[PDB]
Amino acid sequence: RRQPVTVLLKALGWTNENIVERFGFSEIMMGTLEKDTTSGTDEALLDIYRKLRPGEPPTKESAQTLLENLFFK
Amino acid sequence: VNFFDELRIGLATADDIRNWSYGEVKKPETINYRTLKPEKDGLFCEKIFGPTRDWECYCGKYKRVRFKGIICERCGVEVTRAKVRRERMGHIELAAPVTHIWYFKGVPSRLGYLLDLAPKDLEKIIYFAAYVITSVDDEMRHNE
Amino acid sequence: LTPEERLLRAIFGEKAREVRDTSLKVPHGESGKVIGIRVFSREDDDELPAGVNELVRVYVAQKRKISDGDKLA
Amino acid sequence: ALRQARKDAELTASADSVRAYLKQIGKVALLNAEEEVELAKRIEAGLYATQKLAELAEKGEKLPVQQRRDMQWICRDGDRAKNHLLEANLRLVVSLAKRYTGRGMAFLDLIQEGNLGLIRAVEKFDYTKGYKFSTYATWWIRQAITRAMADQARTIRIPVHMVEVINKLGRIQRELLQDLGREPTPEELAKEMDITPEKVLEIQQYAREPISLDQTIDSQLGDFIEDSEAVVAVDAVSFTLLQDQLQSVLETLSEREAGVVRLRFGLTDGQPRTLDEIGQVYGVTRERIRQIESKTMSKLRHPSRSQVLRDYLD
Amino acid sequence: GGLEEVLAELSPIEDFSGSMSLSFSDPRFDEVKASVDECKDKDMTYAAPLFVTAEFINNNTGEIKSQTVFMGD
Amino acid sequence: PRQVARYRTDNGEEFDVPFADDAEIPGTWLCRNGLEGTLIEGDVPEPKKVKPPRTHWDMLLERRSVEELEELLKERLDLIKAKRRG
Amino acid sequence: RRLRTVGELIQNQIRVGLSRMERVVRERMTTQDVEAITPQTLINIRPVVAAIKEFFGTSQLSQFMDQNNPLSG
Amino acid sequence: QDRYGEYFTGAMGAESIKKLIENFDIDAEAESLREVIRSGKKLRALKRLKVVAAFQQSGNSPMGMVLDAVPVIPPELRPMVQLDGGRFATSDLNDLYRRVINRNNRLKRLIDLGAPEIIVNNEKRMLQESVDALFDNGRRGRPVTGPGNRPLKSLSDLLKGKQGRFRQNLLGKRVDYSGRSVIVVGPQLKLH
Ligand SMILES: [Zn+2]
Repeated sequence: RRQPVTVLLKALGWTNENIVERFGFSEIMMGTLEKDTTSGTDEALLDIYRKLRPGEPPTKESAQTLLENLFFK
Repeated sequence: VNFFDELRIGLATADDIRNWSYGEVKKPETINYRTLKPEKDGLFCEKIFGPTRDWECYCGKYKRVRFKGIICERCGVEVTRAKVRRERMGHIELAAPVTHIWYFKGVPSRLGYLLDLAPKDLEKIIYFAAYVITSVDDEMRHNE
Repeated sequence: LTPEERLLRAIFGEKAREVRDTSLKVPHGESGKVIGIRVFSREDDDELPAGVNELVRVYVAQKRKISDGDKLA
Repeated sequence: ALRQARKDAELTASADSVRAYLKQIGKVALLNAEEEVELAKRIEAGLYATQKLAELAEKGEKLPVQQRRDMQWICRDGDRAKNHLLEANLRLVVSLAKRYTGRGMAFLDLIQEGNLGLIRAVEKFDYTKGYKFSTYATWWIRQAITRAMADQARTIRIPVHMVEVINKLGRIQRELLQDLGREPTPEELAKEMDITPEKVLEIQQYAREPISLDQTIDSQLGDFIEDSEAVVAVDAVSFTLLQDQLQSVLETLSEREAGVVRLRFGLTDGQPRTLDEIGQVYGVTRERIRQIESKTMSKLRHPSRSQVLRDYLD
Repeated sequence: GGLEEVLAELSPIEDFSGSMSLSFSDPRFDEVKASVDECKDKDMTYAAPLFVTAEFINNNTGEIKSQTVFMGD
Repeated sequence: PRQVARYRTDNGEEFDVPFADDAEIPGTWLCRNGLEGTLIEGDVPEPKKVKPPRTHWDMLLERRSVEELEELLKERLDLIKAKRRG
Repeated sequence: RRLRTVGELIQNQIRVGLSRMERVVRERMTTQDVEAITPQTLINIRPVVAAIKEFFGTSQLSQFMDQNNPLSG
Repeated sequence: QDRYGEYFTGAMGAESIKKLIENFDIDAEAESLREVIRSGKKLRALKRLKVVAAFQQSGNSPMGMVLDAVPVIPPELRPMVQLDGGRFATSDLNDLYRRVINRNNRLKRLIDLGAPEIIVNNEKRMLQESVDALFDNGRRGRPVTGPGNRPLKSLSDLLKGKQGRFRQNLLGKRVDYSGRSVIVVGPQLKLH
């Protein structure tokens, strides 16, 4: 529970300018992207990767490909 | 008789449980795999819970109703009706105490409200997730 | 055996058998004619699970007239 | 910020039982061959130092206070070395116990029983052979897990040697399945096993495992089992009417003939006596009673007495 | 076929070292074991055997050989 | 036809165990409190000759001669003695 | 909302049986001798056939054919 | 513990809880609660009083909330009997008891040898959950499951529910001298 909307793009590595193009129309997510904990692309990884599993402190490399393992795989 | 005014409830202290029990079950064994007998010092052990056959000791020295209220010296089984197996209780002597989980986990937590401890913190204590200070020496700490 | 019973065994001279009677008896409230039998012996090879020797199935049938209380629709 | 998240990860209680154990076992660094040899010598030194002081307790000879304080520190260090070696190889026990789950033993019980194997592994380990500790400890941990499963996991406990023959019976049965494409009948199983066919079924009968009385199939199975020792009303009432009839039949007879029959079968007393015991009460030889027993039996078989007792055959 | 698509999911089986692999293919079926009448009579399931091909390949070391496997009735 | 015997466990309790008057009084009995206890009056019929369990010292003696441990102890004891001397 | 058919329902159990088997094969290929083992060494189909046998019975989808008349069947 | 360890004492598990209950004043806690309830207006301190006052009025020591011994139910109420051709059926309590006795004895073996606290404490919590699963299974965490993921019946499961001792075998029962059948019209019958 308790998940933001815009953390996923930074989690996937999406560049910030791409969000404005797609989400710029009809506001919405742009306002959701305006309010966020952190804007760091790699920082969003460490924020979301720990939220789900928070046990056994997360590794840097293990958290990057974990989402590809959890979904893309 | 079926005429008694009241029936009272309460908590059973470790001594109350020991007085109920006719013996300690020392092994997690039910019945022998070959003879299918209630192996001794386990569950169903006739040494404590009573005999399987009416007025019969385990080894078969006393098979008749002449002698009752006696215990076979060899097999250690009391000679009496087999119905006692329904009413006779045992007990287990623990090597370390345990919470009842009815008072701890049941909301509101009885141990929680009793010791002014939070349930989240109380769970950490009894399941060995964190330590607790049982006693401090307030005087000696103050001197040094 | 008790003292009372086992007195009749002496007068009537019927030796108490080591075996106990466990038979197959038709239950309460039914009747009919035996249609067929199916028997699987262990002496004959057949096929049987561990512990079982002889397996017998009896098929009983009956002609049911329409009776008071039967359900029509 | 990763440091803060790292501290939060170390500090998590977790509801799961096996997790909290994985955290505490992963908090002690592993070892290399050199450290293992070091801990082994500390353990043996502390043990020998403890026994030397034990020889002094009976023999006295209080040693110099500096040597006596250092001897007891070696024992202090020896025990710390033993605890350190176990806490380091506590994870090997876990890595071996994973494969034995789903057999009827809980995961934690498999892990703890494996830890017991690790204790004896350290107690019996030898560092002079130059072999890694994991080499020798693997044997003791597996043996402790398997030996525990044979002595526990079965509701009706089976001895080790019987569990041994069953597993071989199963492996022989699974290979014969691969060879013949059909389930081997006991004759083929007894042949492969060097034992008689009538023995294998008995062994297969032991392999039966109990079922829970509380299984639901809505009302659960337990409600379908009728009490076998429960007293039936008709038979209990018939036994009383049968006692009433025997009294009247036995009442017509010689008072000394009736006494012989009562003592012979026990009746009132309940313990069937013998001819010699009945001979001391009536003051006659055991032969004279057999004559009395035969004459009263033919008088009992005679129809006037027995015509009423026909219904009581059973 | 439903079998072919599940075997495609299982193919191949690798040890995580990449040195060896286990491949499945070619599901094979033969005539049924007994007629349905004889099955309903003998209390035995009505089934036909299953055959497949399993190749064990290890070319890191000396190459292994194939075989014909029987999954069951 | 029943004579009663009493026993005392190691913690100080006491229990009455009825027996047959024609029977043989045992020396020790398993009591309902979980322990065992000695007979009330008749003292010490048998020692039972219980053998001690094997210890870490017994397992170490098989793999080491006394001199080997002795030599190793001197090597270990003089090591800490080197820190004392510094 | 789609209808899972008989063939597909059986497929899912075969998938579970094969997945339950690879755990044995993956654990077997590593620690079982070397180089000569081949599928004969360790391929245990017991979990595979168990998934089938355990499905046709005890499963809510597989039911005793209801036959009072040819219509009910 | 290294430094300052001689000025205090600490522990974990039910052992420490038993010690906190051993030194406890239900009066001092109540009297302090009675002046804190009104002076610090508090609602949570009032609800806590009911349990503190309950122990104060009766003569039962709060020590009863921790078990140094577990009673064993008679065998005939947890029966193990055979039905068809030798196969057996037994109650779930026997295995719930088995997990308790097994883990209790393994704890005795670890203590005599001496063991690192990691292994002993791990065994102690296992004993804690085994006794929990016995009394109430599934109340804390996942329930102890049998073959095919069937939760074992626990002592508490015997009383609760429509199938418990109350609504099943107490407030209603199956009786003798009774029967049933379909009903047809009795138009010629008298009202009685
Ligand atoms: Zn006896």
